[PDB]
Amino acid sequence: TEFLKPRLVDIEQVSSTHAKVTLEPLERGFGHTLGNALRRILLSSMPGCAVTEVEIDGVLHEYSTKEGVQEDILEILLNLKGLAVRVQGKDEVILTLNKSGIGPVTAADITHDGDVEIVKPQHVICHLTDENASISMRIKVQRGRGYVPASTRIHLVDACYSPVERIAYNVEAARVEQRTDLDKLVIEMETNGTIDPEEAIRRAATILAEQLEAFV
Amino acid sequence: FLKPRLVDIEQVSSTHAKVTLEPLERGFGHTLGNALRRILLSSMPGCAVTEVEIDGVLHEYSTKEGVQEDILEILLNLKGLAVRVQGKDEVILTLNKSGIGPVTAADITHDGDVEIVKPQHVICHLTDENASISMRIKVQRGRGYVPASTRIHSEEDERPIGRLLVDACYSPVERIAYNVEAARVEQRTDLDKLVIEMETNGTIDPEEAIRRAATILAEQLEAFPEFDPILLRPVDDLELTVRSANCLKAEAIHYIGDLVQRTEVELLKTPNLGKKSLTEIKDVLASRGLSLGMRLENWPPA
Amino acid sequence: QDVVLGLYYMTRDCVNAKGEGMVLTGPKEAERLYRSGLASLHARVKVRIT
Amino acid sequence: EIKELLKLGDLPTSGQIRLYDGRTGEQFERPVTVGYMYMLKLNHLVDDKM
Amino acid sequence: REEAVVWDILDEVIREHPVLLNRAPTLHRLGIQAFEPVLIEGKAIQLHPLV
Repeated sequence: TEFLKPRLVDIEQVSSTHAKVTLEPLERGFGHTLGNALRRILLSSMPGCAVTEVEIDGVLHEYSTKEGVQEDILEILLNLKGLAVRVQGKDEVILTLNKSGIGPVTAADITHDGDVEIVKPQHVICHLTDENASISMRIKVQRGRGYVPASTRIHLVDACYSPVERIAYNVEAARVEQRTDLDKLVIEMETNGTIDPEEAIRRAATILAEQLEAFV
Repeated sequence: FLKPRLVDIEQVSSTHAKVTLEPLERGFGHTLGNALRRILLSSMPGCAVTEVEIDGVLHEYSTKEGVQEDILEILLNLKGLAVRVQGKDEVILTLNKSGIGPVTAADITHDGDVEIVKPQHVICHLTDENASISMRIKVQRGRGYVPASTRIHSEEDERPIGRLLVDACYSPVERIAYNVEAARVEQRTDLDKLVIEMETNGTIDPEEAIRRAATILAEQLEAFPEFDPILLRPVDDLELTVRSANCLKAEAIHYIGDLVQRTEVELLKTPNLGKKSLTEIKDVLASRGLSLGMRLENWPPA
Repeated sequence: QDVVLGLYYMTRDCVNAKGEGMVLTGPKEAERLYRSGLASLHARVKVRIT
Repeated sequence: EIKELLKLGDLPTSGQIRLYDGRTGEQFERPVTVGYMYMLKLNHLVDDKM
Repeated sequence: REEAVVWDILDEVIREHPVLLNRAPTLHRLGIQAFEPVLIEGKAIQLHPLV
């Protein structure tokens, strides 16, 4: 009463931050359990650090207007949420936005630290309008083993930890020789660019394997 | 990154039990739980009865004199018989009984690996004083649902027409349900519990099932033209006499290719082949455009 | 029929729900908010779209 | 009388309960009607018609 | 004999070869529509919902 392992595996990836991997032969009903358990883990639980909270230099609140920037503070906060941060052994690091001028503040306009790595220099934080337009602020990162929104911090920025932006699994019929119907499991993911989707899947399901380490 | 493990396993009955898992992180009770439910329901070892040869019965659509049950009913009853074996993948049992009264599952002869979980289980009743039924109940082990209809492809002489094939019900699991309640361990922010309450026929232990389930689940993570076709036909396709076939097989001649290489000399030197047999072989070979002493040079390719 | 009831139940709003009034960078994390059970499928929300 | 016989059965008046997808394990939004319907198999069986 | 190979051969001949589907009360020309065959285990014809 031996079992079935998948023998045709192909990863067709678009660009870099996006990937569509497919697995041909899966026993009946294994495609849904695999696809789903991995989707749940991928989305709801993943290591990563982005932005938890950022202090406001001009005002004390998320609702206000900065001299030199037409973007609302919340808007800039969303932009900050879209910032890719990969840190080293340092658990919580803080950066600074020191810059001024007649043009937009990019992710390359942030302060460079030792353990901090920003994957996207073209990333837009906010614009800078005419003249000097005084602007600079301190940005604090944090870790999570899942997705924790700003409202969830009860005792503000939405903290997007899991690198996954989008996860979907499509299960279709798999034909192998004289075996009637099998599952074909297609996992399609989009990430924030910090960790590539390929390894991301591995480490994701690896958490699953760690969870089962006390049974098999 | 705390990994879960098991805790008290509460057996409320021979039928079903509730297995529990303590150290579960945020939301993992569901992710682990449902996935565990899936494998639990789907893939599990089972021993369900397959083949049954009864006394005077040619087909499942007859009625045996002395039993109020139709034969098909008796097969359907047998399919619901729960047994567990240890060292044997397939065992055959023998059922025997007579006189007026119900024939239960405890009326079978007990074997080494045979364990009857429901001795009270009713196979069929007996209506007359002198009326007796004997049967061979061939019980093999497998996974999933294997109907009787797909069972015949291989075929290979199931000729004992008295043998009625029955649909394979292989699976210990009846009902599986998983509930996550918040589980407070002494010191920890917030953790969850996993109460998997399962239903079985008693033929599988809860710890065993819960073990193999996650065993398989993790196990999936392991990845994330010349010559005549007629020369390779078995000698039985020549449709020789039983004697000639057995003699040839005894001389290491299992296929037509092996036979056409041999000469009359060599065949007559065998301990069991007379002139009649050789005449027969030459006749059947000539009838299909073949003969003895045929050379094909290159025996065999792969 | 089924499909249009699907898009109807999807695209629709109630008065109050999970994540009511919050803001998100785009559809990606909108769906990411929904699938994690944090945000209700139908809730009044401002999002940046292109 | 039906609801009154549902009370005696420990089951809700609505006749609707919570159901969970056997795939994702997650709950279905809104209660669904579950019950016991008597269903017949007419003889149009496909292996005849085909 | 339905030898195991022939199935694969069938998969070859089916690929780019369309088939015609038709229903009983044919009125407008859409009453008959061509599709691309997908091999199915069963005796029933699977028809796209939008059609």
